[PDB]
Amino acid sequence: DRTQTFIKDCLFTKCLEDPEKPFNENRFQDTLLLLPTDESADKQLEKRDYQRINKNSKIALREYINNCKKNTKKCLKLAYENKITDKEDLLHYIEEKHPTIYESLPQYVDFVPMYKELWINYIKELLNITKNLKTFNGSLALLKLSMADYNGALLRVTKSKNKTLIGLQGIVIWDSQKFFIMIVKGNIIDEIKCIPKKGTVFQFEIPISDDDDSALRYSILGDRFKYRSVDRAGRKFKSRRCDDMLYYIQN
Amino acid sequence: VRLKSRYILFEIIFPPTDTNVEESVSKADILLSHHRASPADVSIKSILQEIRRSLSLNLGDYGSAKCNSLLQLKYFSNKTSTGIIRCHREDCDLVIMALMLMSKIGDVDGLIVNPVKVSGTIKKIEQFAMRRNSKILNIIKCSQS
Amino acid sequence: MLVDLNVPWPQNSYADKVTSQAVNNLIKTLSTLHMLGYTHIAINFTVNHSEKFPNDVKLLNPIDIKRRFGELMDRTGLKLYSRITLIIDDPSKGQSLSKISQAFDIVAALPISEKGLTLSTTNLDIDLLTFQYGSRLPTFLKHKSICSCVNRGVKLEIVYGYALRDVQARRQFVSNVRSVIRSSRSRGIVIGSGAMSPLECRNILGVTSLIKNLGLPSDRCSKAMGDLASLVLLNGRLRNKSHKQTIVTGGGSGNGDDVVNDVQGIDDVQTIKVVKRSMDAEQLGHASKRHK
Amino acid sequence: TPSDLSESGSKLNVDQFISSRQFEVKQLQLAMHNSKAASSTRIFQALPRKLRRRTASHNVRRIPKRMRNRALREMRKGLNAKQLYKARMSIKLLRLASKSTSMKLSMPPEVTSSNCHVRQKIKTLKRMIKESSTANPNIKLLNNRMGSYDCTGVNE
Amino acid sequence: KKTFREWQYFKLSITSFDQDVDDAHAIDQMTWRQWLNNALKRSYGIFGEGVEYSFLHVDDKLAYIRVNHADKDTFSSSISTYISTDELVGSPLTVSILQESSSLRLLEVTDDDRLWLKKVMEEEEQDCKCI
Amino acid sequence: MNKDQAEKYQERSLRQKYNLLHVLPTLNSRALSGLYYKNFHNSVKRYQIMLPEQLKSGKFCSHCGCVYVPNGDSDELGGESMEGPKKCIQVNCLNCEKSKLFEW
RNA sequence: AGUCUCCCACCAAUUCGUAUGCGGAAAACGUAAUGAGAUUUAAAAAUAAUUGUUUAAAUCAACUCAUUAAGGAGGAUGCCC
RNA sequence: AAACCAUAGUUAUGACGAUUGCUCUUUCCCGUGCUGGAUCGAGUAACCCAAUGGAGCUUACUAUUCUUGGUCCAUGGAUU
Ligand SMILES: [Mg+2]
Ligand SMILES: [Zn+2]
Repeated sequence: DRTQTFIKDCLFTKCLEDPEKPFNENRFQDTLLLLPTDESADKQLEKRDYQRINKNSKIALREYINNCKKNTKKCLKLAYENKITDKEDLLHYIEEKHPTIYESLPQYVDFVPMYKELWINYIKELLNITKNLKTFNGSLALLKLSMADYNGALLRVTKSKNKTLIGLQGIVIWDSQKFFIMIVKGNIIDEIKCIPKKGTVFQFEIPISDDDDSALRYSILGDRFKYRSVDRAGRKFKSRRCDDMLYYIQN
Repeated sequence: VRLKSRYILFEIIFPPTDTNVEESVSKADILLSHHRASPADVSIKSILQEIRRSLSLNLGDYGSAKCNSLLQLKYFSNKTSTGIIRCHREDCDLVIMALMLMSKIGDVDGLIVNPVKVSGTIKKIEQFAMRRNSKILNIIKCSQS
Repeated sequence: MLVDLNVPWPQNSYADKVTSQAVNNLIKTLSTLHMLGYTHIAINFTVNHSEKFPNDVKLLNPIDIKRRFGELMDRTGLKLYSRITLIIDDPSKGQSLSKISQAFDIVAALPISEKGLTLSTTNLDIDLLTFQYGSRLPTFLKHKSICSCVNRGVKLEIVYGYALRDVQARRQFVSNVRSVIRSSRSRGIVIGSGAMSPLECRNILGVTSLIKNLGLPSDRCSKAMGDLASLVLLNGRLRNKSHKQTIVTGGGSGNGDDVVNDVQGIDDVQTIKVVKRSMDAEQLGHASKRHK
Repeated sequence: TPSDLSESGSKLNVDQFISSRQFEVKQLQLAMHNSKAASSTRIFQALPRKLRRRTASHNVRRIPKRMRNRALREMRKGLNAKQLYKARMSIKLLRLASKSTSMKLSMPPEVTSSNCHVRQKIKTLKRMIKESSTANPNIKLLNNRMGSYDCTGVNE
Repeated sequence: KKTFREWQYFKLSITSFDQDVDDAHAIDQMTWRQWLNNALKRSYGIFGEGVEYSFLHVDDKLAYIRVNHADKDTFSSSISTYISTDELVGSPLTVSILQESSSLRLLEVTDDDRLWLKKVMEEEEQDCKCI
Repeated sequence: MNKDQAEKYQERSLRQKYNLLHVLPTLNSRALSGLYYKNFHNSVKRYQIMLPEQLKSGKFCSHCGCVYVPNGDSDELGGESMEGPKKCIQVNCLNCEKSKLFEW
């Protein structure tokens, strides 16, 4: 195949100005294609039931949040007007004098002992917290915690972009996708706390009191807590930029 | 974002340094006595080495290092003594000053380097060279009378 | 805050044994760096990729930060990190980075070829991309590759400490640095000093003057040495210490105990942090109201 | 033959296509140019940007979703005035889905005009339209075949 | 209605890390000038040597050099590059730029050399603005 | 992740979810009941393991998601009324006012 | 900038003779009212183009899909009156 | 053998000087205030660059690395 190539080279030296380019940039196709370019019933029932339960639970959670947000304001204003500082006084007062408004307010005194211990036992048995601490594995424990469930957990905001969100402790009731739901207590504060996750740092401490008084210092990062696997593994991860964490080093 | 190049056109002119011989005063006579010819010992690597030596001797170390990154002689022939050197747009003035500060060749003495046209494209350089060559013939034809 | 990430170690292959004079010169240069002023220093350990890597873990890191550097840091007042540069030329089969990346903190690369450069930019999980400023560049660096790599992670490193070595090396150093700055769009640039003795060290103003003479502005130089250095340290610290940026074993209560800052507290043979109980459920939530 | 068969289709080979026909090309070039055939320069000039056009795609087209949905409606499925327009649009959509290639490519598989029985529907709806009491000699009678009448308003 | 930059001050200091050699060997004012000329000639050609500069308040490894605003970069880049070798001491010398000032307001000690320099440049600043 | 330690983690997570689905709020708060019910079911769907029909029949509510419970730990009752047939057997609750009836 | 789409000759018609929410020559084009949806879905994921992150998954906001043909006349309701 | 044609046209859009305007901070004044005036300064950015023309869509931009308008059943403080 020398002669016909030379002939088409002489053919290109008439039209084109540099005849040897189409062969080097591979612009002369040797081939050109000529072709037109070319037990089910219960399953349905349970799927409908689950969809309905989800759609109802969402509205129920929204209405519960709204009711709590209104009741905190109302009770706090009534307490400020009522010449009352202590919580044990305001609680009993609104008990005797405001029957209905008391059925909606929550009781953190019972929210602590059930949730905290049932979460601590589960995490202790999951991370294999033993009387001895010579049987640990850091990377595997980190993988487990990334896979672990954090419903009913105590978390503290230690660092945040906002200077006011830091230092808040609370037990969560539901894990959303953008906001974080907890409950905090004070002398008269019973605020349901909705805190943003974009730009905040959390931490959770596990008590260990075999013989000495020790605790594990763990922490999570909300910014990258949204793209984690849930309850299992085997998900393709992507390096994002690892650049929007300047607030961590700044302060 | 985009590599900006700038070519410089330079010419070698030999002044008639001879006080024992009287000269004719006109346009084409001095044009011919200044554009006589270049010597045989003339090349591209011999002019590039000379200009590199001159640049390193006049500017210095960093002054030669910054210009010697894209310092090349693209087209030059000894028949007419016109050459086109490629350089950057940042160090173009330094290359022009080095061409001005060119003292002499290692074997040939008494010559001047004249920068004529500088631009960022070779097509306009060739067009200006053709225009200058056409203009040169006019005074020659007029003086041959 | 000033960070120097390219302090070379007097050793290239594991067959070498470092004498006391070299570690004493390193002690002297660390004291010199602390005298004028510095905040973070990460020493480098260069090794080649082709030869076999020892099948050990407790023998892969010949730095011993705790024994000698831990003995001098209480008098010095700064922290040290271990870094390794993988000089890769051809895609050989010897590749066990899953151990070296976990044993070390920061992993960099020094490619010589184009295929090695492409594979290290795409597939190799590294932190910094260093070029041989002593030798010539492999080929013409493109813009899109460097920009996509900066957006994806790994940035380029400029070593101004090499220009103090020889006389003919400065020309190639400048010719490489200008091309790197032009092709990287002046975004992912981290500057380091590759000096083996305290005789070739400079002040921050000298570095600023040299870089601004090279072509990069001074404010961008300060920005890249202040925040881009801390971020590239945090990346290499969190990708190893923590998981893939989901759970961190370090808890910052105030402003001094950070995963990159707190180095003596966080255990390294494991990843636990034994701290006394400071968070119970009976304390008031509001930190302004919570008083001890 | 310069072309070949394949499992996919019928392909053409350029090599033999021009190698077999060389003397014909030489005769054509000598018939076009007589004095410049022996020379070797650039004869043909570049295309002016004004005459230059752009390249389209190799697909046919993409149908809108509304027309496709209405075609699906009609295919799967005294009269009031709106039921006249409904039947007219129904026959129009059937004719479209019959002729249109984009609509056919947007139609669902296992659906053809024979199974949908387009012809009987067309006949029934045309019977409805002819029952719709058309007044043709009230519309007007024109002069030619292509629509061209006079729009002249006297004192208005 | 603006200000013309006459020159810029540069706080230099020879910093060699050997006290055993520093206390033994002495450094005078001609050494500084010789080192500057050698640095200029080794890093640059005549371009670097033609830099205008004087000496003010020479001390033990402390000196104040005024350099024009036009070649401040050329000065500060050659200062941070060169390292003395076999000039006057067997131990190499290098200079570290302490700070820079463009308004004569700088703080070292309670001496009056700065004061008489300021006197001269006061009677010259008013003179240059008036003329 | 090792398979032997992954199986154990699976059973532990299932146990923890079912335990949190019990004590105070999943009984009282219908919102949290539905939420933790949805979470447990999304967790058992990801493992693709069949669930026991014996409990799946009368497991929870379909309107809110509370345990169907009539009247060591005194707690709240889930179902307030459970009539006879009266035409056909049905069950009602307190958390909401809907009732679910099954035919013999 | 981008491997996205389309116009840049006509065709009383084998030539998308398409009166189909509105504008538009076309657009793998802009926007408006209502209802619903989340690998348990019409379809996005943890067995044509583009984007480092790449819709949502308390409420809002954002994406996708499913309906509403142009003009004139009569009755009822609501507002200034 | 040409159809050769751009109020940029084939990867050219260079070198500095001067003036006005904008952001915050430094101070003064009348009458709190004013698209108020006057100095002492800094900044005028980032994304990126045409190669025949127009429209639609998507994707990169604006942290002491110029700006502007509005919203938020986001939190932080104060009054009712
Ligand atoms: Mg382009
Ligand atoms: Zn219910």
